[PDB]
Amino acid sequence: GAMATNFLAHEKIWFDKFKYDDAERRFYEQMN
Amino acid sequence: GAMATNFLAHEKIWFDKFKYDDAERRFYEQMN
Amino acid sequence: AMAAGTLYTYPENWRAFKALIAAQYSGAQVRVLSAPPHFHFGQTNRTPEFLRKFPAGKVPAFEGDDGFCVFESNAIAYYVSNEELRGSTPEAAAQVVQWVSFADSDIVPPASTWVFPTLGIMHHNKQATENAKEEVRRILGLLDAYLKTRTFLVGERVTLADITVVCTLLWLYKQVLEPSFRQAFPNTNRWFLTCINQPQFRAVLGEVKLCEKMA
Amino acid sequence: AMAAGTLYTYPENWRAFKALIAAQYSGAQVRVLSAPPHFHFGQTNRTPEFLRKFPAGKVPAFEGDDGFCVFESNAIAYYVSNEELRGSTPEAAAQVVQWVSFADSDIVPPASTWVFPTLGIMHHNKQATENAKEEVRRILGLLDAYLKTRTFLVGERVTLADITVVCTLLWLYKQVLEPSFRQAFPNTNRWFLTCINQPQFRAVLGEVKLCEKMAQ
Amino acid sequence: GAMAAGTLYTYPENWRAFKALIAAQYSGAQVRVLSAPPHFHFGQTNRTPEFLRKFPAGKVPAFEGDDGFCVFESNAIAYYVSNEELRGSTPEAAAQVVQWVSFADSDIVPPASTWVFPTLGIMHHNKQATENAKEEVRRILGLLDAYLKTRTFLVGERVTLADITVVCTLLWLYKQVLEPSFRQAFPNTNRWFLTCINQPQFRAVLGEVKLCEKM
Amino acid sequence: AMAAGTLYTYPENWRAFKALIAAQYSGAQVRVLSATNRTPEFLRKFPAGKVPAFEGDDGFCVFESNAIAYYVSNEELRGSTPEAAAQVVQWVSFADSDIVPPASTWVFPTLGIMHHNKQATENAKEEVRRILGLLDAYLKTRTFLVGERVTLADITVVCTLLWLYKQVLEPSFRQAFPNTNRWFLTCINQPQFRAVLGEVKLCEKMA
Amino acid sequence: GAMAAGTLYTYPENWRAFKALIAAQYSGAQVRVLSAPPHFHFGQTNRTPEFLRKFPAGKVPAFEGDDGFCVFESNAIAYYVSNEELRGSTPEAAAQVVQWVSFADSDIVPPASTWVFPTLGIMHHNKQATENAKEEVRRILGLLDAYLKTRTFLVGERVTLADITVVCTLLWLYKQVLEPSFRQAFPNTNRWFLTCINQPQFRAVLGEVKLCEKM
Amino acid sequence: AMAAGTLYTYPENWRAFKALIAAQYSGAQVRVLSAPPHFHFGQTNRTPEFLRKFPAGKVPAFEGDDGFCVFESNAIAYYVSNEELRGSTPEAAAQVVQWVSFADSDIVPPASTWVFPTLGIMHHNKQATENAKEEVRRILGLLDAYLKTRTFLVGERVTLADITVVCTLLWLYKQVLEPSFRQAFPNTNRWFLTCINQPQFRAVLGEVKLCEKMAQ
Amino acid sequence: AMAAGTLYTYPENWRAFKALIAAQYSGAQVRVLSATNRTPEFLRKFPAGKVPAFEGDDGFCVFESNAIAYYVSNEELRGSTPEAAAQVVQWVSFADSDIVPPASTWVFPTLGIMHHNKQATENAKEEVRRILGLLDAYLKTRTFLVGERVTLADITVVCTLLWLYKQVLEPSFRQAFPNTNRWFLTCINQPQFRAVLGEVKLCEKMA
Amino acid sequence: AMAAGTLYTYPENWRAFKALIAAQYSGAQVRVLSAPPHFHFGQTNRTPEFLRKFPAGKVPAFEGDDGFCVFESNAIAYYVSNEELRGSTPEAAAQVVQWVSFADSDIVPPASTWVFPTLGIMHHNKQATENAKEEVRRILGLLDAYLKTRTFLVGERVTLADITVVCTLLWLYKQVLEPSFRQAFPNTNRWFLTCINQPQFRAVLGEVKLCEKMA
Repeated sequence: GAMATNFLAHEKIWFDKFKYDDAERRFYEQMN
Repeated sequence: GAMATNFLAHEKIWFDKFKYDDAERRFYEQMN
Repeated sequence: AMAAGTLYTYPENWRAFKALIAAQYSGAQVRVLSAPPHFHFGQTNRTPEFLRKFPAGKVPAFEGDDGFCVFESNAIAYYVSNEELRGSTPEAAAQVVQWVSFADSDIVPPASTWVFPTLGIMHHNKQATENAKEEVRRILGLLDAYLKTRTFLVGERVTLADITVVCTLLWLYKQVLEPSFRQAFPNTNRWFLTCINQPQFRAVLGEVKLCEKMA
Repeated sequence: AMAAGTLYTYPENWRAFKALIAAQYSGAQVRVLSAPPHFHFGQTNRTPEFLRKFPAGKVPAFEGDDGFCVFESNAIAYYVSNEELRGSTPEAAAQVVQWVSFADSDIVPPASTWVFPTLGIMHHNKQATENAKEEVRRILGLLDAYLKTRTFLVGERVTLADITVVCTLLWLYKQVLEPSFRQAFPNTNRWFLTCINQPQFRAVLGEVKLCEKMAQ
Repeated sequence: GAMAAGTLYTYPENWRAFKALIAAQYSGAQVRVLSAPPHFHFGQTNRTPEFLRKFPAGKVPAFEGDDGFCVFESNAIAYYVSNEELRGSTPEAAAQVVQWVSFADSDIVPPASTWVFPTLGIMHHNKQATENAKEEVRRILGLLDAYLKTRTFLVGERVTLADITVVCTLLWLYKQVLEPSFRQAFPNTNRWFLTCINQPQFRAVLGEVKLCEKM
Repeated sequence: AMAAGTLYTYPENWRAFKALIAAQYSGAQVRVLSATNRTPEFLRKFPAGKVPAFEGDDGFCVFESNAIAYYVSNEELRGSTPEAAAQVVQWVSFADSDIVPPASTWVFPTLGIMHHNKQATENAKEEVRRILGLLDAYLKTRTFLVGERVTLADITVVCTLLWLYKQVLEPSFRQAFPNTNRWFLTCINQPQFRAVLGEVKLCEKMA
Repeated sequence: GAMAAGTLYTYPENWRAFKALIAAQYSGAQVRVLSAPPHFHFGQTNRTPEFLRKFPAGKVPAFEGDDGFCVFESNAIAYYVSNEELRGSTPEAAAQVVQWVSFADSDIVPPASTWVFPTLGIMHHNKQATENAKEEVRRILGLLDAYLKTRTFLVGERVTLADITVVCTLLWLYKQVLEPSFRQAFPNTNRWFLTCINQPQFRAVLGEVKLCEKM
Repeated sequence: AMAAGTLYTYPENWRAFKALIAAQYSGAQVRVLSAPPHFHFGQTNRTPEFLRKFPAGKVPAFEGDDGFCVFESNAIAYYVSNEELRGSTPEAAAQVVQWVSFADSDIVPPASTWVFPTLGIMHHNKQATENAKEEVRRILGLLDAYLKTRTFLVGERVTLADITVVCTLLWLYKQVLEPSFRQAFPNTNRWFLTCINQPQFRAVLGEVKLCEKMAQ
Repeated sequence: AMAAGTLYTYPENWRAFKALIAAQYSGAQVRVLSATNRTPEFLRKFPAGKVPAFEGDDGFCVFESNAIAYYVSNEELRGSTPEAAAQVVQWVSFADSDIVPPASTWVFPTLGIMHHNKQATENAKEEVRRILGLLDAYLKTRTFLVGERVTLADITVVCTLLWLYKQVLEPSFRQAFPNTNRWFLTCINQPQFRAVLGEVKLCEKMA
Repeated sequence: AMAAGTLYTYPENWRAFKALIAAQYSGAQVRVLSAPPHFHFGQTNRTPEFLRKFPAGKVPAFEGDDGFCVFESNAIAYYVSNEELRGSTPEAAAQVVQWVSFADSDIVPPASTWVFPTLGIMHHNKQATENAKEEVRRILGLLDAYLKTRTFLVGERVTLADITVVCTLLWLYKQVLEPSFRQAFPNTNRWFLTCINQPQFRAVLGEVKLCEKMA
């Protein structure tokens, strides 16, 4: 509802950060 | 593949007949 | 000697119309029971008495005055017919069986698929309707070629062939076969209009208005 | 009287078997063409020449020696039959139409739904399959009650009724009607076994083995 | 009804989805579950364009029938996959079902959610969230208790969407916070709740349910 | 036959409006009596002690505005097929869950029922825009929410939106939702609607 | 790879889907299965417009990633949800994987299907379908047998998409027709096949596999 | 020296706790406004007046008595801290930034993924949840090795490092880190318990109960 | 470095063409030697006894035209991301499963490799129309099948379609597929393609 | 006394640029190891020796010549800075912490979401990109208002505030911020162009070409 929506809008947690960090790691590892 | 496709095109089984017969039965039963 | 008996069905049942039209030709005395208290569809046909006579419990169901019971609309129509309607020779008889079976196998399923949503019997699916339209185009075209130099399907007179195919096509022509759609099939339209305007058909079907604008 | 002609079909077509068994009883001379160069399923029945005579594009298709063409399987079986198989009286003839019609509208769709996957033809979900199994129990039970004090469906002799219903049940009995499933219908099982071991049936069907365990 | 078949979009263990899943156990409807997650974009929860095409409010549960019929809102979905008995067989019974469904949504869901999960309310300045919700729930259980004193189920004599809906709305409370010393006062409500969740149709969706122990 | 009985409520109640409009369509006979919602007899019939509450002439009792409206409706307002009926429940449920909260927040400070809160109403404005926008896309190619005729869906959603359109949805604000506006105007101008609502004037200048 | 997540469209117990499902057990990829049936329209098998939008060939299995990436063909799906080890860590290993995958599709699938399900081939005038397929399969198992004499797996020293693909292509044969007296000649192939299907990643998708008994 | 001002926040905000605990050590005078009419979460922080001073629209937000505004939680905790909490030397100050940064980038996202559903805030699939549990084991193990022969993270005294990392782990330890899960990290558990029972932590956090059984 | 070795095949083999075109792009050195595909040494290296077959100069052996083409390719032809690589496998698999059977049936009677069968080819024509139509919708907004550059996907699908376009896809037949036609023409006119295929003439009058 | 040491990183790492630019200002002698044999990303950083010094095994990683080790790019940048870059007063120091934390919390995630597909690091999702664009619009606008009457973010001189925010914005300005998009933010564009053209930035970043047409 409105409360959860507000809380999440405020926190802006990057829940997908592990996906990005993992893709990025792999990307730079492969330039060898 | 081509064989199953031909066989089924030839037979034209009305697999959904029970759905139609059931809807139709219900339709005419309810006019009471 | 022509059949005499009772026909159980809900009203406006094309499956029952086949028998009733056949009876107009043959002279069979078929009385319809189709309304309470006599016949309450969904109740009367599920009683042990009814199920005794008609084990599948479906309609139409025919009980002759001599006790003889028949189910399946094709069999009832056959029984209350005369020899000419059934086909006078083995050739004609076989051709009647041919068109009756074609109607059930090829016409009823796309006809139902297309028409039932327009009647509020089934939810409408656009893809199913589209495929059914194209199957009906194929069927009308097959009939159109066949009727090019024929007045009726079998032996140049009305038989169960015409009666059955016409009844299975009836809801399509009422509900969804608009002029621009059926225009491609002048022989089929001519034959259909001819049949439903025969005195024996009209006695059962009344006046039939062809689809103005597709439902 | 009797029919003489040529029958086009793919091999192992239950719809063709109806006519061929009927011909065993009647004495009709039916030449079967079911292999190239004379018939190629999916090709021959789509050609203009074929469609000229058999507009539906279906097999079996029958052309008499005199040129008479018939293009639907119930009609072909009717044509190659004799008066007893068709039904001697209007009462019997009516009952034949009843059972032929019953097989086409009630048996073929659930039978197909259940059996076609076991043959690798298609897949159906466990809902459609379960509905099919239930419809088939209903059909076998109806037949079971009907055959309690009957040898055959109509007039105590083989008619098109038996031939047609047996041919529509044939794959079910071979593929999925295992002893535990079919146990509840002894009169139907007995009538089925009775029919398929008739000399006229065996001549067309050969030896039939009943399902020992349900195909899945 | 029995013939409805389709895909229910939702995450697992969702009491809102449970309403339709349990209804389908009664009706025979075939409901399969697809649990695809939403996207989290910088504080915002979003769903795919295809999802929003069918379900523009972007909420789950959402249901797409195998014939393409789309419906959202857990109550409407549960309605759709139900039969006439669960919906209410008469306008009286049907109206009573809408009554308890509506009562569940308006009066039970807010304090139930708040008592089991008070964190958000406290953050938004509802200081006494827990004690306030506990009193509302006490009032609700007492209302059900008096009503169920002489009744097996909320409407008529068998399970309807009324029971299914109210049970699902009470499910977390009974698992997480309704202690024996608290629930002791509502033996009627407890009995009805136990009678519901122990039926095989509820069990198939809910599994074994352990009631809250002393905390 | 349709229902006949007494509806307990104060007038000027949009929840009551749903049932009364529905009765205009169905031909149900609904006598309106004011509210007592705490006496043992009332609680006896209506345990939750909420209004509106309906007692049929045959003694049948029902509460919740949705259930009352359902009861005095006919098959067509309820949904004559299971798909249409499910869509009716759908829109009714959406009105309760998604429209009622922000609608209250915004329109309440302008009717004196709640105190003004500038940012609270600015937040509510945004949620209302999302709802009007959702209805606008849906109604782009449709006359009514369900099937081809007014149903409880339209009646319910209109009534939930009624005060917004009267008080705060001024021209510039609502101009982005021409389809929602037309659908709303089409509904409230029906005889059945005007019979209960009278002559509705759309907002002139955001109150 | 481990990070791939998405929805696999397919009916259950599909060996083609098994390829990707087993690969995902190795990789860590999260693959959920949605089994929505096609439509049968008068002899024609059709899928929804939304499905054809993403998967225009209209075939299953088909895969839609949670980020909207769409791919069809069972080999491509299995490739996508695999990791580098299963795909082949070097161009040599990767090429060998494409080799066995391609060999499976071209040489094993047709006689495997025909021997287990000969009905369609017989109907289309392949009279000796069974005996012909049995000889092709005999040749294939003999080829694998010689190759696996000195190897644990088809490529390198661990399971790759090569093993997964060939095992899945042989699965029905080993269950339904590869009798002990027939398979006796291929102890190498049998050993490799047993070593594969008994690994937990295969077991999680295939369950317990019973090899064909004497018929 | 020391800071004096007003702090806006919703109540029970771990991000606000960082600053408030820091103020316990330093002696900063921080007035908390966390309830209407002075602060309404989702409303006050969206108003133009608020945004004028605190453009990010986030809380905690700090306005000094002298008008100095700071709008991000690490910065507020830094400002209300003293020199020892910030890091006395560049080496220590660097280590504080390291751990503060580590908490923000490594701990907060999996912690949130795991804990928010248990609090009824949202749902995550069992994949995201499982990845989160694994990331948290990695984090607790890293901390465990690090704290083997350390009392606190930096320079053998409480700094912003401990305060920040403890505040980011607080919900995890309350909600989901049951004895069987946290068993493998005795040095981390010991350090956590050590910190939260510091008089300065207790003054802000009150009594903390460690998860007895994992919330689900 | 790229591959270098011997490719065993008869020339005029479209399966071989895939690898040879691929090598034009990658700079792999591929010497073509005729075929022997039943001697113990051949079966020793290539157990299945199929051509094409590739033996690297370092002794590495591989068979199946898809695997050989893969091996002498570079990362860009193979798909430089897992998504692009999966799309490559996708189109290659679709060419093998869906295009090769009807393509053979139709074009074989016009190259003397199979006997004429009027209805067989009419059936095949229809299946080819469905495939051309599928490619046409896909290529409406795309230059190539995968990413922005030629990959094995284009090479494979072009080669599988090569004989159809030469022999039977006459103007009137192919006019319904302008996007597929343009994509095909764009591919075969690449230097890398012409180097192997020479100058391809699109069908003039359905052979 | 300014730091001296080794920085391990793969090349062209914006996270490493922060430290290297800080070192230009402060005079710290930071030498980069970023290529084999000295540093092989994915191998060197996973050795027990490396993990001894840097337990998370990530880059950038700094080892001073006196043995002192730091990880996390913010801490490394802080350490190799001078007092002016760190913030000379508690007010300035706090404002630097503020902008460094804002960059990580608010800028990095949408920046990554938008940019990674253009670099071939992630598969492109249109909805994610669209949401990231709008989040970047919000961020550029916040900066634009803040920099209206400021030359730099803190205390009218370059600090870690500018260096960090600029490095986190760098890929956006190179890859996707086309003239028409960034036109709305003249103060942010002015400040960004000013910073990257400072001698100390250019020493590390070289010549930076602003996005012509969006990637």
